[PDB]
Amino acid sequence: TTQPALLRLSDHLLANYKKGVRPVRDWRKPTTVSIDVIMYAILNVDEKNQVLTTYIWYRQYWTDEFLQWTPEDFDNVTKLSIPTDSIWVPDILINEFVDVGKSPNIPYVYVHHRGEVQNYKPLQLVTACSLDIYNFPFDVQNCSLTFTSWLHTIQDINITLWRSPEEVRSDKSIFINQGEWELLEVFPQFKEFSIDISNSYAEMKFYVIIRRRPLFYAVSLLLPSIFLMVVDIVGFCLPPDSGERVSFKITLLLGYSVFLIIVSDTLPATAIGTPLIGVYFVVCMALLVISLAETIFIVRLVHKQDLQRPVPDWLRHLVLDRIAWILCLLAVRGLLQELSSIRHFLEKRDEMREVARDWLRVGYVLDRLLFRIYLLAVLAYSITLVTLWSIWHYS
Amino acid sequence: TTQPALLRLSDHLLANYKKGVRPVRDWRKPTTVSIDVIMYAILNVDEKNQVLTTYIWYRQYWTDEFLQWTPEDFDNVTKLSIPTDSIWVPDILINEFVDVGKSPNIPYVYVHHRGEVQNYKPLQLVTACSLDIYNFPFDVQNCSLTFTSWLHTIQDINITLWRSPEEVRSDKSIFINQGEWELLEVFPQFKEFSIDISNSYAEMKFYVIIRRRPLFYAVSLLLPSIFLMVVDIVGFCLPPDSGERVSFKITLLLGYSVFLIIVSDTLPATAIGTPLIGVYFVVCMALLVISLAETIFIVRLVHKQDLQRPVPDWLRHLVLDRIAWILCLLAVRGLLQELSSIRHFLEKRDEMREVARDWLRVGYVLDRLLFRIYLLAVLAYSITLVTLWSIWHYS
Amino acid sequence: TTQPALLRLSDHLLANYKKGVRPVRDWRKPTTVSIDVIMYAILNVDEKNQVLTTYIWYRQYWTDEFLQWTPEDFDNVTKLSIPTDSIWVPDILINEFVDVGKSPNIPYVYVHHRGEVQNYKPLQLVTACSLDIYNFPFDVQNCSLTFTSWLHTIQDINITLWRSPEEVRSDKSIFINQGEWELLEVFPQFKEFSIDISNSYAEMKFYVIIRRRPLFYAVSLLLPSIFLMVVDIVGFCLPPDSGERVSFKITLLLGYSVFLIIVSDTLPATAIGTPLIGVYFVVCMALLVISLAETIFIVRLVHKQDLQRPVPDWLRHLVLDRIAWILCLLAVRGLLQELSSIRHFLEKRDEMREVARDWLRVGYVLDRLLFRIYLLAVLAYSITLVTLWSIWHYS
Amino acid sequence: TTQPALLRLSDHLLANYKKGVRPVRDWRKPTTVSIDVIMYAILNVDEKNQVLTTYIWYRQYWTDEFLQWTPEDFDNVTKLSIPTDSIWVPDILINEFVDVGKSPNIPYVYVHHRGEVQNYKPLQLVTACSLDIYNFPFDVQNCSLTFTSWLHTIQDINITLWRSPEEVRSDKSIFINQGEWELLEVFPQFKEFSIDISNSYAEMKFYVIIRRRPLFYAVSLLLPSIFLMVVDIVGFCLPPDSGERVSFKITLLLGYSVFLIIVSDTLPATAIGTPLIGVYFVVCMALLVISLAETIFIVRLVHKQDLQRPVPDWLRHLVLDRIAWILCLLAVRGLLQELSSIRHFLEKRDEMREVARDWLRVGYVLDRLLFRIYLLAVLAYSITLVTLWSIWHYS
Amino acid sequence: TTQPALLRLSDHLLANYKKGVRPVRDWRKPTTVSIDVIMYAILNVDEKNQVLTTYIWYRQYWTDEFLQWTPEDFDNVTKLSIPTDSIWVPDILINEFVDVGKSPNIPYVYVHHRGEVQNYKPLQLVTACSLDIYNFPFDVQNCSLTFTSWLHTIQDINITLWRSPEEVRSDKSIFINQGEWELLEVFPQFKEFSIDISNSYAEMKFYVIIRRRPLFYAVSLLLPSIFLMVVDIVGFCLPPDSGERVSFKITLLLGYSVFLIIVSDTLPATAIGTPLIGVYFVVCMALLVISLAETIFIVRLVHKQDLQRPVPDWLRHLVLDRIAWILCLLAVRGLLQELSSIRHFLEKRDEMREVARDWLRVGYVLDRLLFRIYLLAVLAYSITLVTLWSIWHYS
Ligand SMILES: *[C@@H]1O[C@H](CO)[C@@H](O)[C@H](O)[C@H]1NC(C)=O
Ligand SMILES: *[C@@H]1O[C@H](CO)[C@@H](O)[C@H](O)[C@H]1NC(C)=O
Ligand SMILES: *[C@@H]1O[C@H](CO)[C@@H](O)[C@H](O)[C@H]1NC(C)=O
Ligand SMILES: *[C@@H]1O[C@H](CO)[C@@H](O)[C@H](O)[C@H]1NC(C)=O
Ligand SMILES: *[C@@H]1O[C@H](CO)[C@@H](O)[C@H](O)[C@H]1NC(C)=O
Repeated sequence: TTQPALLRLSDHLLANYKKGVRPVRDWRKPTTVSIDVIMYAILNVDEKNQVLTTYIWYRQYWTDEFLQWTPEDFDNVTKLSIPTDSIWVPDILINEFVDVGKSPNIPYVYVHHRGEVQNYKPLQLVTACSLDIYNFPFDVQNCSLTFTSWLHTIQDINITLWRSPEEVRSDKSIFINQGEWELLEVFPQFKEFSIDISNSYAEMKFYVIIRRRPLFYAVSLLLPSIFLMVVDIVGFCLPPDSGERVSFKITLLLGYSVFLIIVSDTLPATAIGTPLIGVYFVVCMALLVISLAETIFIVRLVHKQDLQRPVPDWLRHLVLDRIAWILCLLAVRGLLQELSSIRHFLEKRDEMREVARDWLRVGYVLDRLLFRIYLLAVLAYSITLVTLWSIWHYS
Repeated sequence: TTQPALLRLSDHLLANYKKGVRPVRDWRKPTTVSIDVIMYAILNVDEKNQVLTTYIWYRQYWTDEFLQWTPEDFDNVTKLSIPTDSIWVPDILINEFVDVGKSPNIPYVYVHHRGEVQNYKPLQLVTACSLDIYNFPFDVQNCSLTFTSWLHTIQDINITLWRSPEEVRSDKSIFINQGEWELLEVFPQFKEFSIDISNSYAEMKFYVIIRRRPLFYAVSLLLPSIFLMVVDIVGFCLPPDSGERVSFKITLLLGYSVFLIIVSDTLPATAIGTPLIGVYFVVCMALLVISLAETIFIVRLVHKQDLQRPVPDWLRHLVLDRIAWILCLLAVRGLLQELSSIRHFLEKRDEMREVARDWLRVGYVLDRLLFRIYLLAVLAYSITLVTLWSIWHYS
Repeated sequence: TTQPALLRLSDHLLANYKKGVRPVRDWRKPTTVSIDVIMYAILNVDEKNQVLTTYIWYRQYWTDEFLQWTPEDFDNVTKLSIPTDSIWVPDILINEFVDVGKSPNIPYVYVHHRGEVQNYKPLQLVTACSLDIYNFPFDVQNCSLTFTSWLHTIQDINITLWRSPEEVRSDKSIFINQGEWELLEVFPQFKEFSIDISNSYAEMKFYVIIRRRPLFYAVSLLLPSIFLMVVDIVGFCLPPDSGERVSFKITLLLGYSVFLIIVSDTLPATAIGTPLIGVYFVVCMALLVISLAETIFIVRLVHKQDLQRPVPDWLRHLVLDRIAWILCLLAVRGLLQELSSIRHFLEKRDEMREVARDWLRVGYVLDRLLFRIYLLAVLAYSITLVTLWSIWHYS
Repeated sequence: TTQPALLRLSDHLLANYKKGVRPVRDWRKPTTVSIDVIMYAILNVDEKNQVLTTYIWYRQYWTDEFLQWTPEDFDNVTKLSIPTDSIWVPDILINEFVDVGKSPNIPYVYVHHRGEVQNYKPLQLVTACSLDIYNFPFDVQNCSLTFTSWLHTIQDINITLWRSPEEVRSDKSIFINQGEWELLEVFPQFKEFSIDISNSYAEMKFYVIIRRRPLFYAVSLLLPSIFLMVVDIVGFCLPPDSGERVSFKITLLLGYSVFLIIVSDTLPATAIGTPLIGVYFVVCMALLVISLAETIFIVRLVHKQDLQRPVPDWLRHLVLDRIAWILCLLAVRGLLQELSSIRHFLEKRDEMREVARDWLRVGYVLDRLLFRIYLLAVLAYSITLVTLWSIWHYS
Repeated sequence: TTQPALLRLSDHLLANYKKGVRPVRDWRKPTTVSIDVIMYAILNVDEKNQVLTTYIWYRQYWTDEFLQWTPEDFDNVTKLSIPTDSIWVPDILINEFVDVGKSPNIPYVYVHHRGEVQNYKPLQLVTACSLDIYNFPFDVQNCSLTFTSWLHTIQDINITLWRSPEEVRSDKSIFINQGEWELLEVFPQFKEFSIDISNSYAEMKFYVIIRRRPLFYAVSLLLPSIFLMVVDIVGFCLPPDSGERVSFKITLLLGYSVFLIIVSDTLPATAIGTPLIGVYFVVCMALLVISLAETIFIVRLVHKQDLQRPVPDWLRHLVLDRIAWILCLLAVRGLLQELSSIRHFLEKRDEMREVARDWLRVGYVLDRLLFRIYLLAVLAYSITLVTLWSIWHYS
């Protein structure tokens, strides 16, 4: 006729059409829907709430048996666009959502002459998947997205795949590499789900496996620790009898304590998780306690409290074994008694000074030996940590 | 006829159908709705606002007397799917909500040939239930969800249970165990509610009882306290006459004060609640005050202010009772007077030195005794705390 | 007829019915709406924004002159349920709202045979009312909720009360007592409001008077202050010539300064408000300044700078009035000159030592007197504060 | 007729009425809309985002040429209420909005017999206006709200004023005075806006001028500064040779540095703004640096390093000009040589003591002079600041 | 006819009009849409989320072949306004959005007699574009906005430009210059996009290039660093044997450490980014470590531990090369032996004092030399930094 073809085709197709009925001529034949998903970015990964926010492009197609026409008529039209609200649409959802998707509405769909109906839409998904932070900097996380019909059983709707699963898992075409997380793979799988023995449903589960870039957090956590390790080393270099060594040690301990306290609230959030970063912190913690205890012991040994002479049993071997063995390095009577009083006073003063000499020397030797032992221990621990990092990196 | 069965059945059912009228042939017969709920996860538990955010799967069914047909006709169809907006739907809500549920819309329901109508939907519930944190790490919380019709009375709508209450309370089939909270049970109950003496309503109350995992918070709260207890012990080991003991004690007190101040804002929020964690903090608080007072007293006794000799009454028993009892461990006259001047000066200097000797020894003995007493007290308190934790754990 | 009664009654009532017209046969007769409100909980009280978030159950009724029928017909039906969107509904709002209510939609209302139309709905109200925190822990707050028609004047719609105002103000049936705030009363009042001399409106103002529970904040604010008051007392007990007293005082002052700085941002928010808690803080502030000034003065008096002897005018009464009055407590010539040199040197050394004696004793006496005065002042201030708290509590 | 008048009038008016067409008989005549706005409260002023959140009551009117009727008919009805969605409504918006208004929908409007159509609605406006904080405590801010038609040009719609601009700017009838900001005026203006040379539009710009109450922030910023100024004064009162003066000064500097650091993030947010509060802080900053430098210089001059005698050139005038000028205030030979050894030793010791005497006295005099100079400088600065505050206050 | 023209024109145009069909007489001819965008403000730039929030004014036009009429009829009307929902509207979106735009709805569009249809609307865009902070204060950022049809291919819809691209990039007519960011340019480009080899699409990409104002952050980051550099200088001026130098250095180090820790969380957020501000911080970090090490070494050399005399090999050149070379600056026997005892004691005391003399002088000379070297190094570093800033500024 003289009417435009795209008008009369739509008039013929949409005439006496019911959108509330499943478009099958036989009710015993299920409606097959084929879907696929392409990842766009990882918006957010919240560990304290275990919430994954992501952006996907999702397209699906199915067959409508009431939307067929002869191509020879209506001016050779193979396909056209039809409003979404005027046709039947399956209710495909995800079981893992926790927030309603704030996605825009697409008001048009393709309709072909064979009954093929296709739908494209973006989806902002806020789902909940379990997150493990046992190795927090180097964690690899899998999350599940389960597409299924919320109401219809497997006797009415199953879900298939638009493309082969081999090429779906290795698309990575439009993913945003810049960010905190890096996508590894998206593995699809089909399953039959049934809580009851009564009804059965068909589900398509996508396992999204992603990895976290550790470049920033590793250095941001390791730099101040080794930095104050060096500061502690120059604190050891100090003399023990100055008296400010204890204040220096407690000031450094306060600084690192407040640093770790205000750091440990940000990254750690999982109740069941226990990262080895805490083990590293506890080891450093203990090394600082040993340092403080050694400093206190040396200060107590060096300090003067009118103490007695060094007891010989240790002394006859201690000074000997730290050189070339381990560390290579009438009026006259009254006048005489009167002057003897001052002589005795100065003699006992000199004896006290000599005792202080010997105790100070012993304390210095012990401080040197303990400093050497601590330095060797720190070097060994640093070597172990760096070789563990290397054996991770080489893989 | 030649028309498809699923089309003509829907046309016959939805013809001259009013969705604004209760579907009963007799107005004196109430409409019975049977509901059930399955828990999916505990999204959030806010104590400062007393807000519970949870995710449930809720399904209900009822009977429609205007949606019946003969199975022999319309090609043997026992049941079909009908749009939700084209039929009457009861207004079942929860009295405890504080935020509108951001749940998606399910546009289809099942309709059977006997008038059976079923509805499935997910619900994100943000309700308000009282929370008690008297024993915060080991708290067990019950919350109430009251499903009822907001307008219709018991003469029109009651609520029943789809399944037996015995199997409802022990489902736990799809609950997410990973998280902060662990679900214990969901007990259902039916009640008649009436504020006025005028109208009566039927309500279904679900008591959700859940438990909190204490593994993280307990250690995160107990570790720094005992850690600085050890640091305080090495502070006690110090000599009292060094002069830096008071600075060390006040620095440790400042550190633990700022730590507790910046910790006590996060977890404690309830105005009426008073956890025993505060009691533990106050006991440690007092133990630190006793420690500081003992240190100040020892410093005051040890310090030199040109004080007099130790008064004998205490001295004749104090030094004796701390060994093997408790702690086992002319020109000539002018010259003579001139030299006697220096002799007297040095004699009084030696007397001052001896007095300082004796006072220092007394202070050292007292410091040792108080250190022993403090150590025994700390060990006893630690034993009591650990045995209380054990008697909780064994239950 | 054979048609079901609930169907034909609705068909007769809703036939040729216009929902956009006020349902009055005479346009000169205003439509009377009777409303009432029941409080459920106090969700939030924000002082920095002066925002009150609350939850109410609100029900209203009016008369529709186009919804009447004979009870004898339609099978003895006195009342039924009708969709809300198919009938005229007045636009009753609150003038004080600042956020749109996120309340669910109730799609049904009661309709009686006399034209009685009733509506029930919950309302989450986010309004703005002035808050005064002059006595912040013990504040009693009134807020206003003004229900009125936004467009219709008093010639069309007034608002009445469903129940007597005597029983409305003392309902408190479903209020949640657990929380931060406690409800006292809800007083209703009717008023005529008119900005212009042109149009007049009818308004129903509910004054909600509530009270705040002070059990938590009072102790949480008073505990650390008195705690460090005790710590300051043990700091006073210290000797003045030790040299670490000034460091102790400034460390305590820094601790309380940082504590008050990080506390004063949370609770105080009102610009015009000035709580007496700030007055208490300022008084403690000044007492600490007096303490520091006394410590500095005593240290300056005690310290040795090769100063001269104590000037007699004060000394002849100062030491006397602090005991039993207030505080009860040739070769020979060369040799002689040579030895006289040492004699003079030791004599002047002894004179310096005696001067240091006397100045130290004077400083100790002054320190004791000032410590007694400070202790009496603190005890008096504590007595005044506790008796003020008691005279508030007894009321 | 016997039909109710309010029903038949609405039936006659709404019959064959098109709401999608501008209601003019001649297309060349523009439609005039008269609007006005009344301010209710200032909800929020965000400086870091430059966002103004406010609440207004907005009413407008226009003329509809298809809604006229004879008053003599339909029972003397001059005006009625009509649903908003059934009539044409102009699209008047604000160009400055950044967030969609969360305002409720008013479903009724007045219609008069002359075609007068009136509309009332509340509006929660979240707009963006430039904020200047050059004088942050005493800033007066103007913001612009531009009402205009988003699509229609000036050939179709202009905007006029309901009332005279003289009485609009001085309404202030329902404004909430309690809060942070105080409203000064609302000045209206009419303008023609055109980006292109093609189309022209009519706009109504309201300039809202408001003022900020400075009572809280001024005292909250000035109190701790002067407080620690007093504490610094008592620090100056200390002796210079005690050795704890440097620690006191650095502790006070650390306290004020951390205070200013944790304060400067809250109020200052504008990148281009530079308040004079920063100038005050920098001046105090420098005064503290001068204080620390003076303390270090005095400590260096006073300290003992076995230094030599005070060089006479300064000494002969320095001590003189600070009193009453500025500051008013054989065997015998062996024995003789042997004793001469001790005599020389004690003589050189006495010489060192005398040199220390003189250097200590010089340091004390210099410290007193610098303390006087610093006190005079602080008093002058305080006088200047208080007289600047007074000359602002008197205006 | 006597009917109003604007009514009958709309009746003729909207009669039997289908809004669900593409308005083309021939299905082989694509529909061309011409769009343009004008920037209004940069609302937000979030680096941790890489989110750009902006406000644009967007207008588009196309041709409708079913909306044509003869101008001679309907009273000379060239154009009119038509509701948006009654006509076909293309689905043009942006691929980069992450949040649904909260923009208001414009319910009217222009329709001309030639089929020209125009649409104007504001858009609040929340998109995701990569942000690089390698030079954070002086960063220039490009972001992409890709307008395309979400469903229709290039065989149905392409996108053109309303204006020439030369004048689009340099509009900057209504942009808000006040703020954090400054707009540089908006470059448009047309592209054909196709993931598959199957379908092709037309896209219009706008590259928005903007710049950040560095005036605030630069000074706010450089001021405290140089400030405490000056404080460190006055710390160097101190004597080394006082004993409080180490405490001063560690207090300053603690202050700058806590400052940098609480600053480094705000601005730095990108994982892959590494600003040179961190390099500046690390250089200052190292300079402070060198300062502390020098102070510790000088303190260790100066301190007295009853050490021996200065070993001559260094001493014979060290003191010489730092002046005018680099730094210009019977009874008798018993009595004799008795007195010889005191003579020997005082001789050895004098020898110890002389040794302490020499070691103190050597330490003072070394401290002066290291202070000079450190001052020269700091001056050189400051010169390098200021000349780098100058060579950036001149460009
Ligand atoms: C739906 O598809 C699955 C595999 O994709 C298949 O196993 C199942 O049999 C299909 N459903 C029916 C009813 O055949
Ligand atoms: C509704 O059910 C309850 C128990 O589920 C029952 O007690 C009540 O009688 C029922 N309602 C009516 C009107 O019978
Ligand atoms: C509406 O009610 C008030 C009191 O509730 C009454 O004073 C007023 O007269 C009533 N309105 C009319 C038009 O009578
Ligand atoms: C609209 O009003 C303005 C002043 O309010 C006037 O200048 C303008 O001419 C009016 N529009 C027309 C088309 O006359
Ligand atoms: C759409 O426009 C582009 C350039 O704007 C042009 O290259 C393309 O050919 C056009 N589409 C068709 C179908 O011609």
